[PDB]
Amino acid sequence: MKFTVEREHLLKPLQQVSGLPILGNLLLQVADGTLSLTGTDLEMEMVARVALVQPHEPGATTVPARKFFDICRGLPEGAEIAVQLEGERMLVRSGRSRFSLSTLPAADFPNLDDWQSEVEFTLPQATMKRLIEATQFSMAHQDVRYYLNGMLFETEGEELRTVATDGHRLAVCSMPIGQSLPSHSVIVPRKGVIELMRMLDGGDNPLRVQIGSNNIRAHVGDFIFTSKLVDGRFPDYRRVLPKNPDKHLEAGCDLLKQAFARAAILSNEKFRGVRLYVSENQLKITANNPEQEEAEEILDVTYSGAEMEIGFNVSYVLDVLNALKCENVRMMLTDSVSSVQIEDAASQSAAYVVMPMR
Amino acid sequence: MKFTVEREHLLKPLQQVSLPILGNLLLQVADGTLSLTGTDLEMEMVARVALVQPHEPGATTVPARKFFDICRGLPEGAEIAVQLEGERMLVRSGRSRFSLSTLPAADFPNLDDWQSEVEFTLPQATMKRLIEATQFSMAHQDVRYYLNGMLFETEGEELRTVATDGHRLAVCSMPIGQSLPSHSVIVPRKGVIELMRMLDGGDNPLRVQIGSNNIRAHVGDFIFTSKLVDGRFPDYRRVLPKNPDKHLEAGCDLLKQAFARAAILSNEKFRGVRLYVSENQLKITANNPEQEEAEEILDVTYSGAEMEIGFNVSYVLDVLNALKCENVRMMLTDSVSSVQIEDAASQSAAYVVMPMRL
Amino acid sequence: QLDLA
Ligand SMILES: [Ca+2]
Ligand SMILES: [Ca+2]
Ligand SMILES: [Cl-]
Repeated sequence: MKFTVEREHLLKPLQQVSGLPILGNLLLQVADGTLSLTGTDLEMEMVARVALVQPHEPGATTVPARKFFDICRGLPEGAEIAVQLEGERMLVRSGRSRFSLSTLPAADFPNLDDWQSEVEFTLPQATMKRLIEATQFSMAHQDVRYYLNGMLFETEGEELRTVATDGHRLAVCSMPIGQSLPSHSVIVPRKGVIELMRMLDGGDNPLRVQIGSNNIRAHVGDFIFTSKLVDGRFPDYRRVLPKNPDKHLEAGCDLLKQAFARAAILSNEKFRGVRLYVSENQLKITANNPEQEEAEEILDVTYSGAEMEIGFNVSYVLDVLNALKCENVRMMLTDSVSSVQIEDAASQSAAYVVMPMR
Repeated sequence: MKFTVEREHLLKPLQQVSLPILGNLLLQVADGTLSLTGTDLEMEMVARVALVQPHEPGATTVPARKFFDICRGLPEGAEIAVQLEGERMLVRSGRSRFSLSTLPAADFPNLDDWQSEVEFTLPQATMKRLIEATQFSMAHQDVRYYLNGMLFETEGEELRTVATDGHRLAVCSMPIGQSLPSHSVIVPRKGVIELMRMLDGGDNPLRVQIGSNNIRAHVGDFIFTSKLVDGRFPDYRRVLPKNPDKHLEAGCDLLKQAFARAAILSNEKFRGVRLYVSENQLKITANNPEQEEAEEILDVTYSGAEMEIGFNVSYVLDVLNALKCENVRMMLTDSVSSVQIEDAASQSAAYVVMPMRL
Repeated sequence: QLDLA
């Protein structure tokens, strides 16, 4: 196995694939004028393909991922990196820098089982980025309800939808992708969502997604990501949307966020409770803690509806406001023991639902 | 106690000055001035703020982080009105109101009074240079308690800092334009850090006052005081190699990047790398217990006899990262002697690294 | 905190 490639063509691919001892290695394969790099944890797999425009020789091996990445990253801008297999070592040469890395056999590298694609669609990279970033923060953190630790990906009509929830708060985001899709839902584990997000470079290259009965695959440029799915019965976001909200509040997002952030300082450190008092064109936020300390914020808002008092975990509210990168926010309420819906005043593409504290 | 002050006039003082009362800041309004003090019993920072607006005298203590977080969380330009009320400190700005728990000013610890025995003034940038050049070589939590800090030595017209962890050493010397008595003291590492961050890169002179067991540094509106480490520091002069007659000179960054790549395949615990020096050439090698190997060859300036030497590459990299200059000189003797490293253009900072037999 | 429902 031999190849010689410029550093700039190796870096990004190594980065992408690098994020049983053999699981700490990358599989390198030279075949048909292409270098393939694969990384896996048994649950998911990233593969990059690199065209070889210089002389090269076929073969495969496996080398330490971090060490190989760190060597290439440490080399200077515009370096050429020559690689060849010698005995049980992989030699790397650039300029007058030389390295000999340990290897494990390519035949020992684990392969995910083959599976069949049941649903396929394409979408812009920016649509996937929007879908994930809109909801990722609402996924559970190591909940014993495993399905809550991942992200629901749902197809309905011509829309792709993400849903994330931890049993207390929920995020949902739907985007049109211009293709007739089957009605279908799968749960992607948290590590899969992180990787799916990482492979979005920020360019013209559109995403091709393939879903099987137990797997999902995403193709972007010269990268292929594959993950297992999660089994379990994911919550239905439709249940938890305020059915016919009679109370509507509109306020500046940043103003609201800064007031919640200040009030949070004097909230219970563990329970994070704040109280909202809504009245005509006014919101008051209060917080107090076991040390008897007290915060009060009063803000001008646009509010029609009856006066009411409602409690929330201020962290959940702040998370939503930080996720809403916008000028004005709309909140839709029912009563003090029911969920609140929070949205961008200018877009209905994402919705956030937070259940109150008694 | 009452004062109204602009947010921005409180933030840097609060930043600098940051038993439960050790989590509080002492606030005093007297003679047109707000004073703020924080302490950990070993050291103390006092910050003074001019009070242009109406105010009333008195004193209290308030939780540092909460008060800081509230002030920081208020909008830019905000006027912050403070007053005492019962066992509470009231903070008001705009339509934001906060009631913080206080602890009595009379319970706030004082450092014992002491007499100044040696004093000098120097530019802030000079003290910043002295500390920055050596700080990284102080010990952390070593049983040899006198190494957990920095020697400050006065001799002739120069102030010198020395730091060592018993393995590697840094020394920096600067003229300060005053004739000084011969004296030296050990400043605790936490004190070095706080002194360092008190220096704002400005035109205010720094006045230093040294007592038998204490040190005080004052710059503009800030006064720092600390206990000294009551112990015997090792003599740096004994560590420096004698008349090293083999000077290698090289680009700092090129040398650093060559060591950084080679370090990847060095022993993770002991980090030994070998140097082979020859006419205008350096070769660096590294290997680890898995028998992986790195080699770097680069052009340098060198006309001495050929020789080999080993060094801890982490220590060498710490020095090169601290130097941040264009060219470095490595002053060599032989395989069984230490090396002294300096900026090729200045003898003001020097670093000693012991030899390794690999 | 109430469970989301
Ligand atoms: Ca070699
Ligand atoms: Ca209800
Ligand atoms: Cl939606």
